[PDB]
Amino acid sequence: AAPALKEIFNVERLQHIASEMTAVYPAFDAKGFLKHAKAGLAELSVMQRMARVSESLHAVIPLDYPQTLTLLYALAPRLNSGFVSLFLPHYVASYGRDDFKRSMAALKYFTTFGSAEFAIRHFLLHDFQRTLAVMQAWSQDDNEHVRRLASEGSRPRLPWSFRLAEVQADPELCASILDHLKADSSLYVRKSVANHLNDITKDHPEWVLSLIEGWNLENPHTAWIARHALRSLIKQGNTRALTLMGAEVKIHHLMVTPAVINLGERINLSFTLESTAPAPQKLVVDYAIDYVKSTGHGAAKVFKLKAFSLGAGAQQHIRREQHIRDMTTRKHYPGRHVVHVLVNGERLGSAEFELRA
DNA sequence: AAGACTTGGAC
DNA sequence: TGTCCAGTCT
Repeated sequence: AAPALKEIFNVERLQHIASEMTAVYPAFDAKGFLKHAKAGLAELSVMQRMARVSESLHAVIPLDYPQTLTLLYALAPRLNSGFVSLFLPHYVASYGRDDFKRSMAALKYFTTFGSAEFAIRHFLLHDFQRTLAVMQAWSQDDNEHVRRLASEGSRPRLPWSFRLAEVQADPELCASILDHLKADSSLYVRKSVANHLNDITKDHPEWVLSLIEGWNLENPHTAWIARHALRSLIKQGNTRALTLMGAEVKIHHLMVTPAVINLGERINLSFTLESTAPAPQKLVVDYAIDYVKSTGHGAAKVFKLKAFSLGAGAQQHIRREQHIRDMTTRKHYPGRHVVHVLVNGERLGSAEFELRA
């Protein structure tokens, strides 16, 4: 069992920060800084501690914003950890809102030592159009860290940050940023593009599908981004997504018994596949349940049935029992559960069962 | 496999 | 308010 993550900002590390700060700034009020930062340290969460380091430095350094930035630039390469150095972008977000230009410059430099993904989002919150333009430039920088910030900082649903409602509502705003990055060599950037697109599929699935259906997947970097961008839709058995990742059959007697169950009971899916081809076919056969979720909407999950060869004009009966019970990773909600049968990524039929209260 | 499991924050 | 994140494990 690992130590809680707030212990990254423990007193040892505060002392490390004050030591390095004194090396960069001999007149540094190290004692005042440690006193400020330790007050109530125990009851502070990990992100509260990152902020405290920034506030404690600001409270004891008697220099102005540019002069402090000079010391902070020298401090950055001396910190052990990229996580620890989140307080440097945080410092910009706290104290750089009167000097936009210098702040952008400072974020662009600080992000290479850790990440300005959290700090840029305050600027996107309260100064969106100006900040978005900076990022569009950052998406064409030579530094993969800067390019990555362009993608990561503007995500609709960044973990450990508030959602960007403006971005979440309109995927056209950040579209050109992602377009400039859709063939990036950097794995670090490519993850960010994909995770950003994944976020978009939570609210504009059809928009993402069309974008990627316009892409040249001959390019391996682009292909990588597409697979991981579409990963949620894939797991839902989205037909268009499955086509993007890569059958002469008919189906008989598709059914789900019983038609109504209580939680804890079993269902049984069955059908017969028949080939209409003159030669054997490699088939991948899956099914998806539109599970009823908290909202009362459906969210589809795909299970594997069978991957096999069906001879010319042949038949294969398929049967699967599933135990419908609440588990650690899935809670069930009552209502109508549609069940689709997929053959080679195409929906071939649907049945349903009802799960009651 | 499909599910258990991993930080802890947002919703 | 269980799920997700972004995978590792069986």
